[PDB]
Amino acid sequence: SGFRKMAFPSGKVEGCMVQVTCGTTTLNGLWLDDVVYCPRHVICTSEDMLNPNYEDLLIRKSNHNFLVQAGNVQLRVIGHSMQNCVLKLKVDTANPKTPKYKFVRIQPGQTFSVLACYNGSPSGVYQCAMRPNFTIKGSFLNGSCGSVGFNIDYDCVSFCYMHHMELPTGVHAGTDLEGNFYGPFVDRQTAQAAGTDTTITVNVLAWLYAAVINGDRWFLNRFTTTLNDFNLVAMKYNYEPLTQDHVDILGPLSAQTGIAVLDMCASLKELLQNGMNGRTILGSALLEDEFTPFDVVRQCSGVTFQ
Amino acid sequence: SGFRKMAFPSGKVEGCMVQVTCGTTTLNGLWLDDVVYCPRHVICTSEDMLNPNYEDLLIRKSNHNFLVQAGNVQLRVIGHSMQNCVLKLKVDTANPKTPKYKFVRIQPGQTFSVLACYNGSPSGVYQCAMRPNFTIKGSFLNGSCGSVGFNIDYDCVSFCYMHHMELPTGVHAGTDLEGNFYGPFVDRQTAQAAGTDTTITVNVLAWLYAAVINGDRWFLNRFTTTLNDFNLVAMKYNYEPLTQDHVDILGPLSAQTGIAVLDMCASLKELLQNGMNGRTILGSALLEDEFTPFDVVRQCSGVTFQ
Repeated sequence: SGFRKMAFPSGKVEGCMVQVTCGTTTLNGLWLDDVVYCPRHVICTSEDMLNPNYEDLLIRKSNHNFLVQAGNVQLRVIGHSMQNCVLKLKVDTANPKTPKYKFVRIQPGQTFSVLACYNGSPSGVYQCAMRPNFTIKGSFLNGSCGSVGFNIDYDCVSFCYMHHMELPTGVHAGTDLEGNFYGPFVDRQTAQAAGTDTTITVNVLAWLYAAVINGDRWFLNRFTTTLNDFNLVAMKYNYEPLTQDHVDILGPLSAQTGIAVLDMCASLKELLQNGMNGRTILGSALLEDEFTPFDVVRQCSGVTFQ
Repeated sequence: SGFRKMAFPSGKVEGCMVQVTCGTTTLNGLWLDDVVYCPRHVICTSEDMLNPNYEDLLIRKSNHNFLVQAGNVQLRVIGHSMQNCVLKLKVDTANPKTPKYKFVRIQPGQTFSVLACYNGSPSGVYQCAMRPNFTIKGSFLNGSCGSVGFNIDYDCVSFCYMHHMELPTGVHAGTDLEGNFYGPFVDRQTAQAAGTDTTITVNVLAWLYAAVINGDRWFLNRFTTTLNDFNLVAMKYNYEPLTQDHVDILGPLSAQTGIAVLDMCASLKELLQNGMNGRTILGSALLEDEFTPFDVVRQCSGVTFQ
């Protein structure tokens, strides 16, 4: 019983975090085998960030311009290259703590755990979602750049996010581990801003199923809806359209609870039109959209990771 | 920027989790040096739990009745003893991954991270508080018993909770790592239930300071209050009394924001009397009480742990 925002255990990632310094900038890097991955903006001065040419800036660097520190041990940089917006520093030592891992580019609406780090040292772990507008609502202070997001599948760490910057509204932008930004953002000082966001409908529905599993049904009703009629309401409330693929994904939760997907859609429609009337669901007075269907099944069924 | 429920990095604890089996019961244990700690109810059958005499049950056990598995490796039990409600199994191997650690009994209102585990394998990490009624609102399924709660201070893991059971309302009860229950609970099947709970006032105030730090002031007002007058309202809303020691603890957040503690109390009083009027604070439509003053300072200032 119970339902909490739950992160993956972070130990496999903690053993990969290092500090990278270039000039006056220190940030975090990810050490896997004999390569350290970090944001390429580590090579920039503040003046560079107005309109940097990274190819031109990087060709001017030498290996000894990069200081990599793993705990109390300096790693010697022996090569470097740039892949999109990620810098890859080849070091003379393979990380003995490298876990099984893969790099994965996620879709909006997916969740992941973040290990927030400063000066190469982990500070905390929390759970996030990739918003529809390709930002994350993280918790990051100065020096957090290079911190990573991940999921774990059995024993395999799937890295999906590296933190690059904070946008004017206080939300965060970053890349996959191959250096491609999520969203339209660039690693340059411009007027770029988060676009209008929407609520992740399939996730709200998953969380309503979690609430039923945990023994609360107050928000259910006797109605159903068509997919098309539900999406008319969703659009009105700035919710993402619900697709047939989303309905299919919710199949297992529907089967476990005995509540047809479109019947749960009718309950969400009534919640959107009438509000929660001072009631709560799973300890929240608003509709929560940062649990995926997979997250609900994992927490309500008890999957582990060795 | 940002503010999330943030757990401590769990790697130091992951390396301590093992599986303990006695008869038909399997649960989790904590392996530190050459001792495994677990709930003593592992020795009970379901019939035993109605009215167990643990001294009488344990004297009948042999070392070979306890199966301890660390990953794929069996640890041989070479002795056992009971301390309050915790069983201590001496094993023939010291855990090479034992971190620096201490055992600490916490006060109600304090927070800690939980590493939820099943069959000795970590599943997830989340942040909890010890409620005033000495329960926790965890997320635990069958097999989670023996999972632990902890805080980290520099490099030292302070263990403060071991999970023992779920109460009828779905909340959770357990012990310190020396086997003493929090609250009046016992490791026997009885009619025991959670008492009435209250809201942790000093934590709500800390979270309002976090909101101001992150740039939101909508709920502030021009009023102040006396400590005594505030506590009259707190009692009416089922909030814990605010003590002078709590005011002192909030000193640093007050100094950083320029908002006197009793002025923040006047804002909380107005929030209790008028509600939030459809507004949110730090993404919540209710007043959050599971962040301590220390938690706020850590997340808004950026402390790490090596």
